[PDB]
Amino acid sequence: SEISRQEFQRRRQALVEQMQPGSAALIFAAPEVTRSADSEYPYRQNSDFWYFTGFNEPEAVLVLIKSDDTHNHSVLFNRVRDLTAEIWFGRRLGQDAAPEKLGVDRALAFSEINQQLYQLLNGLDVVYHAQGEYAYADVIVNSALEKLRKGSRQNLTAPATMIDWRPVVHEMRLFKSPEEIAVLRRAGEITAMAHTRAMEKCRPGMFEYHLEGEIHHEFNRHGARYPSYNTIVGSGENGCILHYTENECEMRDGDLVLIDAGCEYKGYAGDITRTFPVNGKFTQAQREIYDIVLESLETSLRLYRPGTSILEVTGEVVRIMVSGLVKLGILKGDVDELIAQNAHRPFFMHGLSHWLGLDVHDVGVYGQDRSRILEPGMVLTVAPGLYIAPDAEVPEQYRGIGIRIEDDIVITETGNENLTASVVKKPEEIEALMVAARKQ
Amino acid sequence: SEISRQEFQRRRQALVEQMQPGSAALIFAAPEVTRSADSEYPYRQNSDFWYFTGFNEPEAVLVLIKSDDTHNHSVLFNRVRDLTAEIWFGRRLGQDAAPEKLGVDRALAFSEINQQLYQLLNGLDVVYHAQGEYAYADVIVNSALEKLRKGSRQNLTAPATMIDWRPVVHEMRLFKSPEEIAVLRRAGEITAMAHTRAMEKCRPGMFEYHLEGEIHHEFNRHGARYPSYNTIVGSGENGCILHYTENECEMRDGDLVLIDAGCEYKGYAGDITRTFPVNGKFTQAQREIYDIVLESLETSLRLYRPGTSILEVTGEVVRIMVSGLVKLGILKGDVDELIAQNAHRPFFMHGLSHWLGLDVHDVGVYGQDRSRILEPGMVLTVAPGLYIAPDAEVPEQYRGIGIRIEDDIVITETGNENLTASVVKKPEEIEALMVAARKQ
Amino acid sequence: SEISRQEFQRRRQALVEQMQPGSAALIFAAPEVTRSADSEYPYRQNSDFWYFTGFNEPEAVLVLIKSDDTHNHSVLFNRVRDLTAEIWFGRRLGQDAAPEKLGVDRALAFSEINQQLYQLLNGLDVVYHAQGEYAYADVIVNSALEKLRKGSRQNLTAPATMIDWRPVVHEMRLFKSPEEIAVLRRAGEITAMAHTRAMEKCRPGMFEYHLEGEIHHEFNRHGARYPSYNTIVGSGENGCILHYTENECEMRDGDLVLIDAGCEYKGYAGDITRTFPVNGKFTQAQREIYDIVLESLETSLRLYRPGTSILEVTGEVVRIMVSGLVKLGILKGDVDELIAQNAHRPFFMHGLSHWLGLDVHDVGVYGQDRSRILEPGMVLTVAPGLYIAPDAEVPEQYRGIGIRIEDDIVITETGNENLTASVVKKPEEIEALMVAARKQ
Amino acid sequence: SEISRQEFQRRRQALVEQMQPGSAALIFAAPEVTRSADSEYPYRQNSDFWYFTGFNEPEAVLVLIKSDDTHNHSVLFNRVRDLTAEIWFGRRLGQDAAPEKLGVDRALAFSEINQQLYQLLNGLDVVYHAQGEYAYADVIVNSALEKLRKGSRQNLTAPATMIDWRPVVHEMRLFKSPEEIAVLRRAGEITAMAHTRAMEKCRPGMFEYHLEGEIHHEFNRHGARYPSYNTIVGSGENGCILHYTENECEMRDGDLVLIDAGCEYKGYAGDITRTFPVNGKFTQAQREIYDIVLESLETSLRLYRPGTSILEVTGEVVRIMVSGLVKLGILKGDVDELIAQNAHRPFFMHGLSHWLGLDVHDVGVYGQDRSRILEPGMVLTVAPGLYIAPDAEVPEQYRGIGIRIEDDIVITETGNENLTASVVKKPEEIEALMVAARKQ
Ligand SMILES: [Cl-]
Ligand SMILES: [Cl-]
Ligand SMILES: [Cl-]
Ligand SMILES: [Cl-]
Ligand SMILES: [Mn+2]
Ligand SMILES: [Mn+2]
Ligand SMILES: [Mn+2]
Ligand SMILES: [Mn+2]
Ligand SMILES: [Mn+2]
Ligand SMILES: [Mn+2]
Ligand SMILES: [Mn+2]
Ligand SMILES: [Mn+2]
Repeated sequence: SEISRQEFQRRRQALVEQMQPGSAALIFAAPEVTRSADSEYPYRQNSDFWYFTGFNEPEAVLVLIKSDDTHNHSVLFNRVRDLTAEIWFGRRLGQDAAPEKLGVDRALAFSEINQQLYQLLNGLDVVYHAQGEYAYADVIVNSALEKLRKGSRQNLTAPATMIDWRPVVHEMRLFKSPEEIAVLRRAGEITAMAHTRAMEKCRPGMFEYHLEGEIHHEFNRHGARYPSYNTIVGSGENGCILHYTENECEMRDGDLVLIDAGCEYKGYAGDITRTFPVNGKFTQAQREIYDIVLESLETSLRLYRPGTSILEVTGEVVRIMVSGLVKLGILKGDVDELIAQNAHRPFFMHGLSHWLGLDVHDVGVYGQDRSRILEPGMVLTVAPGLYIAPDAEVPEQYRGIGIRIEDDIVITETGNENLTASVVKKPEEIEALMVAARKQ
Repeated sequence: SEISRQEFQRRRQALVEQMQPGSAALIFAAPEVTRSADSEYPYRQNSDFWYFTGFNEPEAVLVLIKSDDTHNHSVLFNRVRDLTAEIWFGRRLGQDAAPEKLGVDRALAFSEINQQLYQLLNGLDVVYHAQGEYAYADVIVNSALEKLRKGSRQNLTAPATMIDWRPVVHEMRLFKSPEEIAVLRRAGEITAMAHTRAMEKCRPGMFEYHLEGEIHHEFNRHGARYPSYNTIVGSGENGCILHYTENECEMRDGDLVLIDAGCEYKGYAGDITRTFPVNGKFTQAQREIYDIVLESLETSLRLYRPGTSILEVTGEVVRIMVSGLVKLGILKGDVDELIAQNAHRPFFMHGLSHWLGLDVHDVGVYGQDRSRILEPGMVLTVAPGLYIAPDAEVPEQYRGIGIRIEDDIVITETGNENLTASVVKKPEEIEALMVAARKQ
Repeated sequence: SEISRQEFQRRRQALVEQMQPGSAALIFAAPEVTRSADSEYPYRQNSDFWYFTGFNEPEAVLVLIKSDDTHNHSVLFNRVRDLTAEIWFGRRLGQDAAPEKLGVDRALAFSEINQQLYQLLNGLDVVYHAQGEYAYADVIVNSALEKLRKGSRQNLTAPATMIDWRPVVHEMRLFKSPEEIAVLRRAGEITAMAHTRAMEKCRPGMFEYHLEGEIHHEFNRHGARYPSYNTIVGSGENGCILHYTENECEMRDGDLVLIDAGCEYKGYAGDITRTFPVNGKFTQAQREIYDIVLESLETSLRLYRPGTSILEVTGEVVRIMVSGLVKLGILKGDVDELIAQNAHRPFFMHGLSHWLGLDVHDVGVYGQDRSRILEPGMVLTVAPGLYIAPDAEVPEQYRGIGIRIEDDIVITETGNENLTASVVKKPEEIEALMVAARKQ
Repeated sequence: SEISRQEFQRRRQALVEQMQPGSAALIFAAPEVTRSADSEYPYRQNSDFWYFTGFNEPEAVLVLIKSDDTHNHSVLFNRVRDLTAEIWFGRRLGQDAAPEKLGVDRALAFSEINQQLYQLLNGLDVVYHAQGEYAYADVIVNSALEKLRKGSRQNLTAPATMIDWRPVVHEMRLFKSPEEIAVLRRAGEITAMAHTRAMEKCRPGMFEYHLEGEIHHEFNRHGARYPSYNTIVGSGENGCILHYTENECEMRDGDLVLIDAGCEYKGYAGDITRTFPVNGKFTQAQREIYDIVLESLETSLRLYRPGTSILEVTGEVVRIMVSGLVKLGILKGDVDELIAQNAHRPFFMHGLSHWLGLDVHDVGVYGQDRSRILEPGMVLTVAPGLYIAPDAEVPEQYRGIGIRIEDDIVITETGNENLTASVVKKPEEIEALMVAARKQ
């Protein structure tokens, strides 16, 4: 599953529909990023630029011009064909091929952007520009507008109104098309396969980074070359560090390992967390905490649907957590009083859910305290966890346990679809999977 | 093999030895780098900062103060301990532990750098600073010097002399210690294991990126988590693109694949290229070009030694290439006349060798046309290649063949040591390796 | 005559009337400007900031908030009272006194602008800001908007629309109130007195700068402390340099001197040019050129009125010039053909008229080729000139003559009012004035 | 008196003498400065650039190249000849005429600086550059050095050492040549004539700014077109504001007026303060404070000589002030105890003396607490004052009196020469001067 030329074109047209007549929208590619000295990180296109183009080159700018309410057209600035540069660094689309390949009306050399952009903006009323997104883009836009402002004797005029297109575009991205959901479904499947592999490979004595290696290899073999975020493999006390990425420790017999990892497939993020015993068998203490986190996730998966909110479901999870922690002696007191005091916060200190899409922490307005009412087409994670610090003032068998269990879901008319249920999470199913692997 | 605290300390002392009395040297950590939105690439420390510290955190500055010819001391600025930040993002060394851990005299919070740096520079004659390396560092240094310049009524004075420490430091890095050579030797071994695995796994129908996945997994399993540069897997015509990293094509029965890949192990780069038949058997045309590139590499490996130069060895390779290309009818004319015309350049358009170390294209002065006389302790690649474009005006059986064969060597008293000879390169040995794998 | 608090308030309200509901307009003071080292030029407030405040301090920002269509208010950020700073550098209005003095609702310390501005912009739909006017202002505004954009978890939101208020404000400034016209009338009178004095003082042997001194002293004695632009005193060949300000030469018996000078009175510019003989008597050649420029000015003064344009009047002047130059043998050919070829351009190479107000080259849209139809309340200069270069291919008696004659006018319902006719310009009247002075 | 081409050349050679072999010094002109919109302040050349050139154009850079210990040469970058630009804005020296006019070896167009500067710096060991002086200059220098650093394959190398030439140059400026002293002597005479005129013109009812007008006219008529700093005319309570420049009040019968004003003559500053009665007659209270300030100045003028310091002379002034203030009942207690408590500070809160030269607050190291030992050739002001605030807790007849009396001196072998004693300061002489004027 992928997103096709015609869908990128539909998206551009949907933005044009929202624009004022006599306007232009400017969407800039990501800069290349140095890793060290003259070496660069693998290129990651800007998510918004990608959303409107599917074009993976730097030094490119998409310009959508809405001349009036019926007439509009698109211009791409992009790197010119250059034999020497291409022999060295890779093929370039160039100007001749771009209109057909991408479905834009005109293509111009990026090297000419300063000579041409002001001409495209001249006489318009509004420019849509994400000011502050990139320094290089602000320089280009500000230079064009200055030329126009100062150019009255050459009959030039600048648009006086500049509108940030991010809010409009991010609201578009918040609601996925069926084709996007298909891509996210495949991302979920690839990511789940990777997590299953990690559980089947894990043995005491392996290092945390070895599971990262298994995961990344599995992503790759399905055509997801890069993770959507840096893989977390936190064993023992490291599982209490939410974004632990050192992944440097030897995994010990008797510890849990928490793996939070997701692929990037056709631009879209998977995002799964599974926690499991390094030696294949939960201890009683580990199982007691695990059961609370799993009940939280299972209840959330039952509840999420159009018309509820992340805030509402979070309230249900908090009750499950406080109730469970009271039963184990980790919290002491009346459950409702403890809930009123947010007594769970030392142990569950992050949000339950975030949007998912072209970014792992995807764009889109959450509302105050994540109260926005859910509607079909929204995609989000569901990620309860409990983290009992090594020095917590709790019964000592619970100290140093960090557990998170996370699935990705899409809100549907009828509830939600779980995109990542193909990797096990019930403790008996985890143990059975690991027992079978450990016998091989 | 690794580099230890005491070696980082020796390096700092060796820099201090070269500094003027009444001076300070400022070495800044790399900034964290955005991948997309709020997600960052995996952190890569600045190579020079790493060289003097082995410290892998951002927001850190090493200050070496040479008060006079006998007295000197070191101050590290680094992130403070912070419970919330560490629960979220990872452990921090902090100030209390840093002096013992890193072997520096004093540690201060990075948040106090603007309040403290000018005090350390006050009254000194010289500041050593890599101006232009990082914007954030230039802002900090310029602000400190401005405070001092403008502070005469507070009895402050700025050093009037600013010296770029890069030339001195880069000359230090050019000559490896035995411990560095041991780390590079292990990097070479890990990288060679990865290339052997790729040859044993490659089959027609696999995608280029699948070999990247095999390679990266092999790096990981030996504790080299990240490549030293973006892996190149160029099959067929893609092998004629020198830094081809799209790695997107299905590898065809009858094509060669060129793999240029290297690990990063304890900061140091491996860098190997091997080219081999996708189907396990060189065609006659492929073998004819391969033999020329291999003779070039084998001759270079015989020649490299103290007292010669990259330029001198390149001359020998050019003769081998022109002679071989004349024999095949790719070039026509008198060999010496063709050499005088640089007639090989359409087919071999890059350098034979680059320095290798903490960067894959390592630091250090090459001399005009890479004429610097080689001495023991220098580490470099040896990478002849021939690239016959699909539209080259040559006998048609050679079109679209790209071959490079690259090893990493250290110059020794007695010649060179080849760090990467544990992956095969003779064509009969490649074929035998692949035949054995293909039967499994 | 001056502009009063109540008029500044009316102007602010007139801007608020044009603003969208749920918006804020930000108008920033001018920075102080270094002359050399720690010394600054005399402060000149930004004309737009002045227009809305009459406040002559730096480090001040006017914020007009239109909460909805009935409710609006104003906030000034300005320097705090500070005993030491005021003992040294001058009194400050401060926060307590500002609301009453300036007629604004609230005043806050400029030192708190970054802590407070984002709070004023939070939740608004539109911000009016002159982007690119001042770097320091762009930094403040961009920082506030970034805080709001990144502050969703603190329930902050940024206005997505930014509108340049310059076009609206500059159209306001283009049409003067009766009180503004009264101030400009006084500026015209002061400037005319200064030009009369210069004619009465001028003698062969004085330096050009001596007339500048007379002019500036006369401005000062009427309470116009500063010129509106750098005074031009171009004698002989220097009169052919349009903005000649060196004013360094000894004025010679037999040369003309061209003086272009204007005062700044309560912020508003006068702008007069007079050309006259250094020795009190025009030569025949000087009179011949002078008569053409004077006819051009006199005809323009008859013509300017509502419903014509600068372009239309310029056409009449060009005909007068070409006709006159043909009669003298400076141009050769058919008058209408010469007009069609713009044959006057080597001798009259600037515009006839510019707007006049808080800036000498005042703000406001001219239309293509200065074709905008004139309406009552517009104020403009009328400044024909002829400049015959020392090396011009013309009869030799005309070489090195530069003549410009310029008056300031206001367009009225009934034609125009000449604000600067109190300094003579008819050649016989100039000669009589100078003869009378020279006898004293 | 002026500074000539040969002296500017001597200064350049004296700097070259101090430079390391294999170096270049870069000295940049001042930017032009906006006053409002498209109008600029009158140009003021950078004092250091002026010191080495006497060249009054922007867009100019002096490059002094010391190739080795015997060979050196100079290159000027400056604006090209341009007929249109010169017709509009003034004559330009250009490249052809500059070598002879200024005494430099070569001149190049400023528009070519980026194409040429790196070529001049290539292969040098040291660049002398005033980093942070001007943004535009730092951009040019940093760009050149970056080209060289990155240009090893083009055989380019950057100087690794950058030295601020300000300390060396400012120490040169601190010691005046006889020709400089002659120019400062004329500046002192012009400034004194202006102050005498102000005393002779002052009448109750005139505004403070009227005396500014008289002063500026007198500067002008002697060929000092511009003041060296903004003129202070503080009458009554305004005399207690040290840099009062509003100059807006009507001067009252019974008040003093304090005038601090100085011309700029051939680049050099005069700087005189005189305080005198608006009505020509000191009151008893005014005379009592005046006598203390005058004794302070007269004693300082007796004492200043080689081998003392500003700090030492200040101690003598403090004793005079405390003793005088005790006698009047403004201070109460034991004189030596009061001196130990710095009890004079509420009334004398500034320094006695500053260096004088191309800047009014001239360059040069003062030493801690202005303790540097004076030597012949140093030029400085001597400016005691007493300022009794309107709300001071002192006998009420002294409230609101601000008095400063300031002369300019040069340290000689034999003591000092007073450059400004031609304007009176003894109270009986002030009164006699004003009585004579008031009778006319
Ligand atoms: Cl391009
Ligand atoms: Cl910190
Ligand atoms: Cl403030
Ligand atoms: Cl130029
Ligand atoms: Mn996750
Ligand atoms: Mn997540
Ligand atoms: Mn390689
Ligand atoms: Mn290489
Ligand atoms: Mn004018
Ligand atoms: Mn004008
Ligand atoms: Mn003074
Ligand atoms: Mn002074």
